[PDB]
Amino acid sequence: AETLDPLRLPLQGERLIEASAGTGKTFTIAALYLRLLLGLGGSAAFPRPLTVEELLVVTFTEAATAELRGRIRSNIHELRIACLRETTDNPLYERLLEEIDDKAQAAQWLLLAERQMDEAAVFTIHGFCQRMLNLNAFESGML
Amino acid sequence: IKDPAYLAKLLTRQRRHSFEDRELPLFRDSENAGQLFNSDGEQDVGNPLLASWGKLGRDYIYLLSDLESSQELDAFVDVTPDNLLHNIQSDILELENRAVAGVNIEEFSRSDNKRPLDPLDSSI
Amino acid sequence: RQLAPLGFDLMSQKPKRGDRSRRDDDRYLFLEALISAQQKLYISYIGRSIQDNSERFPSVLV
Amino acid sequence: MLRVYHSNRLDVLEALMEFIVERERLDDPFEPEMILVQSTGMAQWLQMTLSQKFGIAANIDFPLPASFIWDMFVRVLPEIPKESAFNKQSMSWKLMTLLPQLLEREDFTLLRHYLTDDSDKRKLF
Amino acid sequence: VTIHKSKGLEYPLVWLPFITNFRVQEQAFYHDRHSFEAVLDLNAAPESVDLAEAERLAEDLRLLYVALTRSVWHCSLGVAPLVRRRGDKKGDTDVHQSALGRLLQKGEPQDAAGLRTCIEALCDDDIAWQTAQTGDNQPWQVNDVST
Amino acid sequence: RRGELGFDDMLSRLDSALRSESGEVLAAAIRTRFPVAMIDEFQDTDPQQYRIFRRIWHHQPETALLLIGDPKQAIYAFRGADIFTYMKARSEVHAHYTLDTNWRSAPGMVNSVNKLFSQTDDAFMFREIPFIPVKSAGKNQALRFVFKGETQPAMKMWLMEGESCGVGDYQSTMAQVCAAQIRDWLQAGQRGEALLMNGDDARPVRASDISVLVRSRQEAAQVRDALTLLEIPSVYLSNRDSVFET
Amino acid sequence: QWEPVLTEWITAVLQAPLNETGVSLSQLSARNKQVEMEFYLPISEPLIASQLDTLIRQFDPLSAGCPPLEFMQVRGMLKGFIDLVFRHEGRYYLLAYKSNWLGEDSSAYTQQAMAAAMQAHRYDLQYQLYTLALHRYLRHRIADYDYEHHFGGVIYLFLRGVDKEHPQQGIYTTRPNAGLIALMDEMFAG
Repeated sequence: AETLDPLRLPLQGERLIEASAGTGKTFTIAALYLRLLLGLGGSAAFPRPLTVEELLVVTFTEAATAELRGRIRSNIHELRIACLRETTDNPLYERLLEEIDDKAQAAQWLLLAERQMDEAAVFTIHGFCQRMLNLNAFESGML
Repeated sequence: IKDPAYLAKLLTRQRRHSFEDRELPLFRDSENAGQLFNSDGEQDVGNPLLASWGKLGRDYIYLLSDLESSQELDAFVDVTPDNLLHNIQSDILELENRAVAGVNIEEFSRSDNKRPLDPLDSSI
Repeated sequence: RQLAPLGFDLMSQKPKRGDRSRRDDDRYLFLEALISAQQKLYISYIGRSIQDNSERFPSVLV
Repeated sequence: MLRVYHSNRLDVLEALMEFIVERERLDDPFEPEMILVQSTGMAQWLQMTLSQKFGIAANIDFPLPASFIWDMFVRVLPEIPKESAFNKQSMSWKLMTLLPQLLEREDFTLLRHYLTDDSDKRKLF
Repeated sequence: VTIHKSKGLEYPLVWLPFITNFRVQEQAFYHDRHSFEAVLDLNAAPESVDLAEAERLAEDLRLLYVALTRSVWHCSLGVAPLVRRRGDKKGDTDVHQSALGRLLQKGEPQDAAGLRTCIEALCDDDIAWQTAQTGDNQPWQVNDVST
Repeated sequence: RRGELGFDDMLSRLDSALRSESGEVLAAAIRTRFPVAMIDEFQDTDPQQYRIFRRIWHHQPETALLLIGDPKQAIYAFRGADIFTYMKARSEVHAHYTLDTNWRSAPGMVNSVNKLFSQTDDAFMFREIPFIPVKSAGKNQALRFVFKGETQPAMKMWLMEGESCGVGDYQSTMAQVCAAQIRDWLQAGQRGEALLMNGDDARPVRASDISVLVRSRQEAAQVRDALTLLEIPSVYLSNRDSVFET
Repeated sequence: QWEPVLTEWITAVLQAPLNETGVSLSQLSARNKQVEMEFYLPISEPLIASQLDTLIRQFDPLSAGCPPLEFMQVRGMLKGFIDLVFRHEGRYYLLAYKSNWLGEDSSAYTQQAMAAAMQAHRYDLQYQLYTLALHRYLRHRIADYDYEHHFGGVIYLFLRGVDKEHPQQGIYTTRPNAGLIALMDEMFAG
């Protein structure tokens, strides 16, 4: 096994994260969501930045999805404030601000993410399956 | 906006008052009207609630400005900012940004630069 | 309210100015309710669940 | 002349409508006054404000925009049928007949895997 | 709060009185160690029963790890030489068949004195043990206030 | 015939759609819909769900798959989850990452967990589930539950004395011992003796801090009956009984 | 089976004129007619039944009997749906329809029976409010308006009482005294 850094994770292929009991898993999902929104990592980064309607988060419990949506919304607002102020009180947010060279475009992307957080693609397992069945109903053959 | 050739056509149009018969410009600063609109065609609205909530209003005022023989008269009663709801309506109507982000340390340390809210104000 | 698209409609793929959408309609209804309030505005929501006292988050507009 | 009156609240627009009515009066006594509304409740509120302003709110029609558009279609263009041939249920009953005729076509090959597998005319409807 | 309902929560002081209680699975429904697919054995073969009991013991160890890692300040455990077998004194106890005794007795069958020495072996500043004393003095004090 | 659907029926219909030949193109439509996936709680994964996630995001470029989970928390085997699906997923993928720091508990509890579960090798008895010693938080290094005298340790294994005991007698004796410890903590908390201390900050132990972790409903009722005898009210958060049966 | 009798009954109703000069319904063009006119009448004073019924009985001759109705003080709006308003030779007229008529089968629906039906069903207040609404509408719409010059009367049509040989049976023409309308407008205004 290897240690996991939230700002050095390669977002290519399949990765298996083993979050132990009591660890900040809900914080790590929000950090990876901000990494996917801003497109950070350098060589281990995503090829292109994605929007809120292209990031898929799958969690079984519905209250867990609501809590994760609220926490990701709060992380988006806090990173937008820290990017507009160029300072923060958190070390992971400090490294996130140090990784980016531009400040205005990232703040505009975080503002668009805060405005499009209502249309976030954070559903459950059965909810995502029902949405994929109702979306492409011709290839699946459903009512 | 659509084109810079459409921006001058919009700048030539003005709104005269219905009762007072005085013409008023469409923008706050006509010289900086090109700096407000981006190259893609989207205006950076200072009010964040109007920018995030009124996209249907954006499309409707765009299609109303797209009309040729339209006659636009403005009758706007100004709201005196005394309450919190009146402060919000004045910030929406006057098209200004009162959300203090605190870009520097002087804006972040001092806190009396915002608007005072009375504790007996039960508006919102 | 977020309304799921039909999946094979051409208006959802290419949006125009005069296109009906439930999300933008509700976000403009909230703005019209904020503007239409003259004296007092009373916004109430479910912040805590009655079953297990779990924290419930409000809307993005609020 | 098309006139659009920008205002913040609806009371100023109601006062402007009152000024337009008191300024220019209708020549015909039985001519209706078309006031387009968003719903029935806004029409009732406009009737309440016109009764509170004028003292009488009578012979004022409040049509919906599609109803007013169809009324202008009837009044301006003659020899128009009262019900359209392109109704929603009418187009559904026509497409129930036209879609099995077009299953042999090459462009409908996405639907041939959707319809010809098992159908008691439920997926077709 | 049950163990499945305590996943993802947080509690300062946690008491686990029946963490040594275990149950033996009788039905033969297991998973293959090579193909990783569910195999249901309708016949009462002892190999499928043992391979299902191994998965049951792994599930009990996962339940023990879930229940232990929810305390913040203090957790208390109830350990006892529980014998699932109907024999009263056969010279051996079934704590090695449980999830708690598999970490204490290191997966080895022992006795009550062996279990006590295995408990007293791993004694640190954080891990301590005491005997279970049955006794009551007074229920509680209300300490009411004026209204 | 009725045109109805169920919760597992959505998984079954999606697996039957992706099992076909044209539905693979539908998976490409999913690759046109979301070219990324972050899947939380991967221990509670049905084999149909992992077959779907392998049908969509196995080895296609530009799309990322992030399976965030924990094999030590798979306790929903009665519901339909399976740890062997997680072991197959661990055998299929190549990279593995783990979190080092623990931010919830005191370092004494973290050291007790790392001491109890690392006695032997592969304490979870499966070869594909390894255990590693986690690290405690630096900001929560001063968490102490103090009694009237010395500092109380993290884990206190109350050993019931005797050679061999049954089930019901052991349950009754440990419930009485737990109720005695709860009433002692509540009696010492209201006088300023038992406290929770973070550095120099102190907090008295109320009734909402102590929680009993049981596994069944009968032993939960036993704990509630043994706790209501000592004038201590208790609630059952896991009570799923209907109000119409009372 | 009712249809060939229904069409000849409809043509017999339409052939019978209902006016003091003998004006039929076929002489009304599409611009002259106004069918189902809805009005909202405002009132700011508390509508007292005792102060209103005496003012009604002062001028209405049909209020000789008919003990007064009881209703609470209504401040706000009054809704109304007039059946037909039509103009003819420079004079406006109101027309309403009543069609229940369960208790009559012979030719006994004379003016006395129709007046007894008006007193029993209390249709005097409805036609008085209709005259007030039409007077206010013609005062607001038409400048330099006179109530005696423009208004002509109110016609009630009983559908089951119209006979081919009896032109008076079925129709009921009543005109106000032109003094109750101004006092009712002053009461409803404030």
